[PDB]
Amino acid sequence: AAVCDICGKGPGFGKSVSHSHRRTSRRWNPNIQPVRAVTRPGGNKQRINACTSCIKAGKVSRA
Amino acid sequence: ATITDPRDIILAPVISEKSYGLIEDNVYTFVVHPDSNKTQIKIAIEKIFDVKVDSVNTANRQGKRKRTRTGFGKRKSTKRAIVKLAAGSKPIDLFGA
Amino acid sequence: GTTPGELRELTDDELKDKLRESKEELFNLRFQMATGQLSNNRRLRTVRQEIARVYTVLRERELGLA
RNA sequence: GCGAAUUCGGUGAUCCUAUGCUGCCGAGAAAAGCCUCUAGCGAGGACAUACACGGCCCGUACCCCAAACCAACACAGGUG
RNA sequence: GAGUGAGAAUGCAGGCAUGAGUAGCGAUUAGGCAAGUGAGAACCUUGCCCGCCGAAAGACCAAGGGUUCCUGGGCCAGGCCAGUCCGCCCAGGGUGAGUCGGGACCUAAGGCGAGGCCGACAGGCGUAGUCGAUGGACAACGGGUUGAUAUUCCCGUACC
RNA sequence: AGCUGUCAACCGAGCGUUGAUCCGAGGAUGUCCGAAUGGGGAAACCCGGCACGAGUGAUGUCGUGUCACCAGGCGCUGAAUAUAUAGGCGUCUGGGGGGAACGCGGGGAAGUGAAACAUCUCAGUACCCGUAGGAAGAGAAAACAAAAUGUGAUUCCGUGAGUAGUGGCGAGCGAAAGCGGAGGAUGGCUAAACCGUAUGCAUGUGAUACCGGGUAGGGGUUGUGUGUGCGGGGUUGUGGGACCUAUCUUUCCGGCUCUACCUGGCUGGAGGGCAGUGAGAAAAUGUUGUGGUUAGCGGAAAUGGCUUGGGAUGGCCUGCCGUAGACGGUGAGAGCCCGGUACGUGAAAACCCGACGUCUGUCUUGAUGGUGUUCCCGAGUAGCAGCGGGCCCGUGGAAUCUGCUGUGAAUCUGCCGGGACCACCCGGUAAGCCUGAAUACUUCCCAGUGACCGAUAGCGGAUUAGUACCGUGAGGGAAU
Ligand SMILES: [Mg+2]
Ligand SMILES: [Mg+2]
Ligand SMILES: [Mg+2]
Ligand SMILES: [Mg+2]
Ligand SMILES: [Mg+2]
Ligand SMILES: [Mg+2]
Ligand SMILES: [Mg+2]
Ligand SMILES: [Mg+2]
Ligand SMILES: [Mg+2]
Ligand SMILES: [Mg+2]
Ligand SMILES: [Mg+2]
Ligand SMILES: [Mg+2]
Ligand SMILES: [Mg+2]
Ligand SMILES: [Mg+2]
Ligand SMILES: [Mg+2]
Ligand SMILES: [Mg+2]
Ligand SMILES: [Mg+2]
Ligand SMILES: [Mg+2]
Ligand SMILES: [Mg+2]
Ligand SMILES: [Mg+2]
Ligand SMILES: [Mg+2]
Ligand SMILES: [Mg+2]
Ligand SMILES: [Mg+2]
Ligand SMILES: [Mg+2]
Ligand SMILES: [Mg+2]
Ligand SMILES: [Mg+2]
Ligand SMILES: [Mg+2]
Ligand SMILES: [Mg+2]
Ligand SMILES: [Mg+2]
Ligand SMILES: [Mg+2]
Ligand SMILES: [Mg+2]
Ligand SMILES: [Mg+2]
Ligand SMILES: [Mg+2]
Ligand SMILES: [Mg+2]
Ligand SMILES: [Mg+2]
Ligand SMILES: [Mg+2]
Ligand SMILES: [Mg+2]
Ligand SMILES: [Mg+2]
Ligand SMILES: [Mg+2]
Ligand SMILES: [Mg+2]
Ligand SMILES: [Mg+2]
Ligand SMILES: [Mg+2]
Ligand SMILES: [Mg+2]
Ligand SMILES: [Mg+2]
Ligand SMILES: [Mg+2]
Ligand SMILES: [Mg+2]
Ligand SMILES: [Mg+2]
Ligand SMILES: [Mg+2]
Ligand SMILES: [Mg+2]
Ligand SMILES: [Mg+2]
Ligand SMILES: [Mg+2]
Ligand SMILES: [Mg+2]
Ligand SMILES: [Zn+2]
Repeated sequence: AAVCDICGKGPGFGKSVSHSHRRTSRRWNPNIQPVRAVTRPGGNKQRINACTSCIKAGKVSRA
Repeated sequence: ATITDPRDIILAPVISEKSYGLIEDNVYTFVVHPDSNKTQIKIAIEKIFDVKVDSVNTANRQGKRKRTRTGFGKRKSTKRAIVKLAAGSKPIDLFGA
Repeated sequence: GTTPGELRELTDDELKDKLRESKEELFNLRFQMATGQLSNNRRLRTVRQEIARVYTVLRERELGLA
């Protein structure tokens, strides 16, 4: 759920920073959404995990 | 090339007091290749010696462990075949009697 | 007792005959040594090498090297 | 090597009939095997008797309530 | 130019004192005599007695061990003494199955797990499967014989 | 000219001047386990299918091949279900595991320091994950610089400097420009505008179309949108290129483009250049080099005297060689006794480095102006915002670089950098790719060295050493 199946977009790693400046490890996960994508006009759908960026760019399509 | 021969299975005769006592009963003991089985040995013995084999019995024997200054060593394990010849068959002349 | 030169002169089937002959001779020698009536121990080594020679020659003829 | 008699009773199982029976509530494996049913194979096939044959691989010695196993010991412990 | 000087760190390794020829020599049964062997005998062998265990300290297995088993030899290590003896040392020998106990038959818990789903990576689970006896199915009994194996070899009679 | 490895002899047998043992190179064989891969399994042991062959009276049995899974080509088939697709068959090509260090990209401690401790430090260390290569990464300016008529890809070394700075301004941390060097390639190829062609998806039966005039014929849908692939064209910052449109110069022969005539194309084949296995296209294949590596062989000169001694290689005294007086050995300090040394010499084969050919590419019309509110110049990109990471820089006035989440442009008057930001100048031309050398390391192999150790030292290991032994196991681990 943190890896896109089209572009390979993975999570980033970094730090959450407290007011007292305590640095704790955390992830920045990609916003990936389940999409029932198609392959040809009017065809069978297949569930894939696509990031919102790919959906916005039209790299996945629906019917 | 591989040219299989029955004699490849049958390595040596067993020479011992028990073995001679069995030869008196027309029963001969051979050391055989560890992988061999009773049927293979029966076929091989009857082909080599041109004799009817009644039954073949087998037994595995673990090698003895011997001490040395260098430490413990182990002799080879072997497989023996007690071969009974059919009644009415010519005795085998190769055990040395 | 037989050299590679002489072995290369025999036909394929004559080599296979010689191989059986040598295996029978080795079998007899092993029994004679277990009975302890074999004087010339060295015949075992020589017969075994003769078998190895015949195999080598046969394999060379299959691989087209002869 | 030769080799007698070998009957009758009594007692009696924690073993067998018994995967039985009777009672109870906590309500007591699976699969192969075997039997049967068709589907589907089928021109050859079933049964019986006689004779001749095949029947593989691993374990098999010895200790095993012990100085041979677990215990540093030829150890008052432990072992189904 | 220095791995350059030890008496001590409850310092480290090896050798060896003191305690001391002292404590022990591991149950709750117990040994004795005659004869033998031998350089040597309380302990080894044989005979005759005595004593102890006898739901065991008898008999047969699984697990585990691995030649400790049998025959011949040995006796400077080992055995809490000695030793001619040994479960110790050395050489040779010894374990025979269609029916016994397993596999080639079957599954249980559980394990692994084609694809698969999940998970940044590492991986986590699991379907079809495939393994996995402590259980299910499946044909042999009595006698004799070796120094050492025997429902295995042999004899008699069976069964799949 | 002696051999049958060694601890290690002893016995018992044999080979060798018809060349053994031994040394180098290339082949053959290579049980079982192990990624382990026919199936199974407690690694090295249990059980098979299929094909061919062997063996049985037949069953049993025995050889030799072949049979895991996944990914990607190619072929067949196309469920629910119509189009189809998922999937299922068949077949070819790969991957899997291991390795001491060095590389790159990710994840990422704590003891500790701060004489407490949380920011900070330790430290992007230890460890871990994914992947390499013989090296890797980086690399051809959306760079620096500061008005100097500057430098000109990257990497690495020395400086700049314990400086500018940074920092509970505590403990600490800590650049870059510039300058001096190593290396030589200030290296190459692509995307678009616009032509040509193939073909997917829409249309159309009429205009269109058929290179373009001026035409003259003809042919009749060959058309017309839009997408994709493959050839031309285009590779740039003084902006460049396409499109136009003057000028001057140009190998030969075709062939084509409906018919000639001009005239554009495009495409063969001859002359000629210019490159090549490399980054700049790929795979081959001959000849040749006292070029190299993997065995070796030769190689000068004292049996010298006397003395000591078991032994001379000691002492004393003579002579000799030296392109050789390295270092060992030999009964005690040996250039002249031995292995050698200086110096020379040698390779059938295999491998490696060349050169030369074949062979493969590629090119062959270029120069020269003008012209323009014409087209193109790498988009979910840049920019911006939120939360982080990293930079000397700990959020700071915080630029530059970078992850995730939103939002989201312009094609040269464009856009991005010159430490907030704006203006003006200067530099550069992002969102495509490739790239040798200078640098890092040594499991292993060869030749050497030491004011290194010399048996409690040196490796844990001079002795069966990762052995004995200890531990269920990871692991620990001697002594001689
Ligand atoms: Mg990070
Ligand atoms: Mg911290
Ligand atoms: Mg073979
Ligand atoms: Mg039998
Ligand atoms: Mg058996
Ligand atoms: Mg022994
Ligand atoms: Mg009677
Ligand atoms: Mg027994
Ligand atoms: Mg014990
Ligand atoms: Mg005890
Ligand atoms: Mg010192
Ligand atoms: Mg001292
Ligand atoms: Mg001391
Ligand atoms: Mg004392
Ligand atoms: Mg006292
Ligand atoms: Mg006292
Ligand atoms: Mg006392
Ligand atoms: Mg006692
Ligand atoms: Mg006496
Ligand atoms: Mg006593
Ligand atoms: Mg009593
Ligand atoms: Mg005994
Ligand atoms: Mg004994
Ligand atoms: Mg004795
Ligand atoms: Mg003794
Ligand atoms: Mg004693
Ligand atoms: Mg299960
Ligand atoms: Mg699983
Ligand atoms: Mg899988
Ligand atoms: Mg099973
Ligand atoms: Mg069971
Ligand atoms: Mg017994
Ligand atoms: Mg396998
Ligand atoms: Mg498996
Ligand atoms: Mg369909
Ligand atoms: Mg790998
Ligand atoms: Mg502190
Ligand atoms: Mg402190
Ligand atoms: Mg590179
Ligand atoms: Mg400062
Ligand atoms: Mg193009
Ligand atoms: Mg400029
Ligand atoms: Mg002298
Ligand atoms: Mg010298
Ligand atoms: Mg650009
Ligand atoms: Mg930061
Ligand atoms: Mg700026
Ligand atoms: Mg690159
Ligand atoms: Mg010493
Ligand atoms: Mg040492
Ligand atoms: Mg422990
Ligand atoms: Mg152990
Ligand atoms: Zn995506």
